[PDB]
Amino acid sequence: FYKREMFDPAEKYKMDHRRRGIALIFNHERFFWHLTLPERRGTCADRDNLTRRFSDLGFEVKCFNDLKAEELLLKIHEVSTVSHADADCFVCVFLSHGEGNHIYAYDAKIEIQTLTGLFKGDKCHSLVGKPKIFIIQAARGNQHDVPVIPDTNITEVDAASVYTLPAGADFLMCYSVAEGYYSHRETVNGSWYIQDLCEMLGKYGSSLEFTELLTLVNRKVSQRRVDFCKDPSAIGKKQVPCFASMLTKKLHFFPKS
Amino acid sequence: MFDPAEKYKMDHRRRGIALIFNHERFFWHLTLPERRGTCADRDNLTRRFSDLGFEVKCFNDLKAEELLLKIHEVSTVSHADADCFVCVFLSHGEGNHIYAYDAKIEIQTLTGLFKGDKCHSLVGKPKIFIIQAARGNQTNITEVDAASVYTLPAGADFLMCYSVAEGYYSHRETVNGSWYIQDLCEMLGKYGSSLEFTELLTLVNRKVSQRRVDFCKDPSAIGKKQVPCFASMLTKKLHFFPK
Ligand SMILES: Cc1ncc2cc(N)c(=O)n(C)c2n1
Repeated sequence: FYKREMFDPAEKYKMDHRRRGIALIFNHERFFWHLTLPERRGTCADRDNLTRRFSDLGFEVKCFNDLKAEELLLKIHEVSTVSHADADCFVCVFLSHGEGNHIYAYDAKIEIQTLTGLFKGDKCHSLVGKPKIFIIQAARGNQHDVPVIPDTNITEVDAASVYTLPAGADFLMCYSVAEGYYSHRETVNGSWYIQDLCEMLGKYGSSLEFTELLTLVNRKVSQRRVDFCKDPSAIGKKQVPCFASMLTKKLHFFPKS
Repeated sequence: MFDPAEKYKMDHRRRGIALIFNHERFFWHLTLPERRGTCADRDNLTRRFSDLGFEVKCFNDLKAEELLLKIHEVSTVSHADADCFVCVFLSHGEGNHIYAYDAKIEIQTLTGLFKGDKCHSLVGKPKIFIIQAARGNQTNITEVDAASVYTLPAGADFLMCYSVAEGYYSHRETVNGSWYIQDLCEMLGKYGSSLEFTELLTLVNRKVSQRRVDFCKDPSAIGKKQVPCFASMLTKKLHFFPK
């Protein structure tokens, strides 16, 4: 008895390599004054929450805080050019503000496609046919601060701004919010999306197919309301996340043997 | 209590409506090439969706005004006794637009009609758009079109399914139909009544992405790979078990 090469409706990505793989986290809390972007209080909670959840899933987690665009590009290029032959997959998280096709580093915008492009095909051969998962918590920073240089739990509400695009074969692009909706971040507890993502990872990450888990996150986040007492006008500003999948098989994070 | 395996309730009187807008020819002023093979797609889709219990309504080569009128009429009837709604576009496209016979239409205008406040009877129900649309170029022949349509999501409980993502190429056989539609329909026929729908779509991703582009009859087409994608804002598991 063996499996002939017949089309299998339940085929899974092989997750039995020596290592789960690397999870990069790019955490941005502050920005160069010329960008006129507001601070992102609560993002450190997001970063720490994600670090614990992904590490429990077997990932080697590397966090970088407030990198300049050049440092960011350099660092992610370094990861893309080493061998991932002994890894199951790759995860990259961006926690920042964004606009259109761009995510902000500390000092400048970076095009998402340039970031994901580094892991396409034979640019990164050892990840070909392996899941490449980008998680993006990035929206429009409320620009009611000045173009000059400069502990209550507040919920900040940001309009969706980042195009929720896919990235190539075996890429999964996960977005905190879709166009027409609003992203929420609590200044102490962190972002709604990341909080809910992390809760689901801890509870179900080790058995549930990952896109099914993401769907749970869609439901959880979309069901959140702000206590209407708090101002100003977050009433009716619903958040619905989304994911764009070009995965070709089922993705599980069963505990590694 | 929060249920990790919660399914959309698919036990209504009717599965729901599946609209298909099929575009084979375009007004001369648009200077767009014909889409031979698209009628095979239409028939294939009609069969698979009707087998799933859908009430299928097909429309060929509608002008933009007629198309808008039809989709608005559908958005304004009651879906209270329906499980869900499906809308398929077979045409050329560009950016946020799909072409009708005589003009472009914004996808957001199309999907917006079925959003909560516009179509109260579809609230909390799956709204699935399937889009076979790419850039029209300037015996079974394979036509190859560059991806052109932005692969965007559409709101709560919408699922947006695209034949091709940016940087890849969409293929259509003049007799057999589009690669994407063929593979989707094959999966619908084999697994549509049991498999969770996004899981089925993932199979389609695999099938289409595995079609070889090494040895084309047209040497122009070599290396022009096709990978589809889907953008999900579904909030529950979607099945089409027999009603
Ligand atoms: C890749 C890309 N370039 C430009 C745009 C411009 C847009 N308006 C858009 O919605 N999307 C998704 C885009 N996506």
